[PDB]
Amino acid sequence: ESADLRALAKHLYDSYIKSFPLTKAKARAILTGKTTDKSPFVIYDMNSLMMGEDKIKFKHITPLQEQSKEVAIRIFQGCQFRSVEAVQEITEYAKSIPGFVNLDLNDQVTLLKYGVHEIIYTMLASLMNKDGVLISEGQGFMTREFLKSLRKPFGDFMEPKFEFAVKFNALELDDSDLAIFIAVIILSGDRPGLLNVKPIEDIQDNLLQALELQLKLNHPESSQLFAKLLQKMTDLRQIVTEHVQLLQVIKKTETHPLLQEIY
Amino acid sequence: QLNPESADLRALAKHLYDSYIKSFPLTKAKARAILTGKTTDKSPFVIYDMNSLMMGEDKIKFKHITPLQEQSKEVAIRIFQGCQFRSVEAVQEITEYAKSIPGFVNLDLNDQVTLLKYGVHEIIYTMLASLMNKDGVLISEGQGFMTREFLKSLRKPFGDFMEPKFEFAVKFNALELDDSDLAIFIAVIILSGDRPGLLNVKPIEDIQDNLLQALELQLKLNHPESSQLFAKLLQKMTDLRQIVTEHVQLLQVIKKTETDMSLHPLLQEIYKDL
Ligand SMILES: *C(/C=C\C/C=C\C/C=C\CCCC(=O)O)=C\C(=O)CCCCC
Ligand SMILES: *C(/C=C\C/C=C\C/C=C\CCCC(=O)O)=C\C(=O)CCCCC
Repeated sequence: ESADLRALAKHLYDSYIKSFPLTKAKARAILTGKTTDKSPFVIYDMNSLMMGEDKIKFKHITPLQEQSKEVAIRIFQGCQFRSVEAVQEITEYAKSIPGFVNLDLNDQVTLLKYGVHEIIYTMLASLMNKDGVLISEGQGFMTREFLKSLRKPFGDFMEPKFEFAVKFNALELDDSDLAIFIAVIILSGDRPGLLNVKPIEDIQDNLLQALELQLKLNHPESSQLFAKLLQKMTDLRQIVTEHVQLLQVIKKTETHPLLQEIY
Repeated sequence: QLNPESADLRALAKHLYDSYIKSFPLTKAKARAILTGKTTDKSPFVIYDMNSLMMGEDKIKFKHITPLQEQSKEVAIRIFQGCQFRSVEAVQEITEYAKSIPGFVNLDLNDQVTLLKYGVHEIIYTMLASLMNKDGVLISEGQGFMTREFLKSLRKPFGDFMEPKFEFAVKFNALELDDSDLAIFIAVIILSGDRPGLLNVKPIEDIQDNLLQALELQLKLNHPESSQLFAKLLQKMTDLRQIVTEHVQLLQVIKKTETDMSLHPLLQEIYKDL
């Protein structure tokens, strides 16, 4: 079956690329410099952001003129809108995972409900380095020091991620690897309220086998990578529950009803 | 078949399984024999209520596991006090165990302490699974058995300390692990590398890297028909962190509701900044 574990890896990879525009391969090229030629607009401070508004014109999120006056908030609000796009990108990838659409409908919903955050932060790592994060289709780059530079909880929000991203990218995984890995996270059998755990585990098991092989063939060198990677799943839960803490803590900062409802 | 390389990992597994038995009086194998009734001499006194509770000291010898205290208006607290001191003991044991882990004492003195600082709880709840079943847990070295229900009816705060534990025991006990698997597993947990403060990480990782190898071989060798038990086992680590944290949160409250309740210094030197 070690040609069945290599077919499923490929399919996932091929789907991973068909559902996600900005890839680890890409994002990584940008960040550094390596043959690209069109540098990103660096948001490093106030005039940077405001100029970034009509440059990368990330006025997809920025509009809804009932803001503009509250930097820290228009930024976090930005992540909101962005994360929502990702979620649709994730759902689509989900349906690519063999067996996923065959499960009970409620379970797919539940699996996705409890997995997006973990999947968002994992990929968010591909788009950041020790000094900053890539924004809007990788057009820009929002420095890291500028994010702490935000007042209330708005400067503790991203910093945790940075610490995670650092440990995560240290694994030096690529898109081939992350595709399968993302699949594993989704097929989590301990999501509360599931209905039929057996099918899901059977799938995650097939995924775990595929992910192990992927790691061996792709990183003969790196020992027990498989293990080190599964362990990071712990860091995601924490990063997440924690992130979801501020979401509450930060309900004390005056912040259309349609839009709220869209989130 | 068996090769040079793999042979090194077998000696390692056997070395640790051997240190583990020598550091823990109540192995899982014994706990199970006690629990699954395969005995007429290993039967524990069951506690599911105050009367049973009262009878308890009147059977399951209690040299005051809940030291210095003829009593205390609350059983819930008297229990808590026992539970506390017991943990104090498990730390001591886990500690004797650690020292025997190849390379562990050869590390920076401070790191050794940070590994233990965080490793203790995670390890304590793993071992605590061994003493449980959906219905309760063993106490006093297997001599007694306190039901899940009793514990769950204790009182406002305290009636919330064990549930999360039973929660994990049921799922974890499902992997069907035995003492020899747990010894290597308990060893991996200690040799993390991402513990808050670890001055020198790398060396800690070369050790773990190896323990994982032992665990991987051990598991396959001991569960041939158990698909990805290795990975399924590693994921359970994420379950442990939550238990731990859920616990700390828990203590904190107690520290205000009951200003008369004391905590072991050692136990506090763990929690302080967790
Ligand atoms: C946003 C905060 C958390 C993560 C939310 C969304 C990230 C979404 C997708 C990751 C990339 C997936 C891919 O490459 O396809 C942090 C920010 O990025 C800052 C938002 C700034 C917007 C103005
Ligand atoms: C402690 C959980 C239960 C303790 C129950 C009753 C305590 C009363 C007497 C104990 C007798 C001594 C003995 O049990 O040997 C849960 C924890 O917080 C972690 C403890 C882990 C135990 C290994």
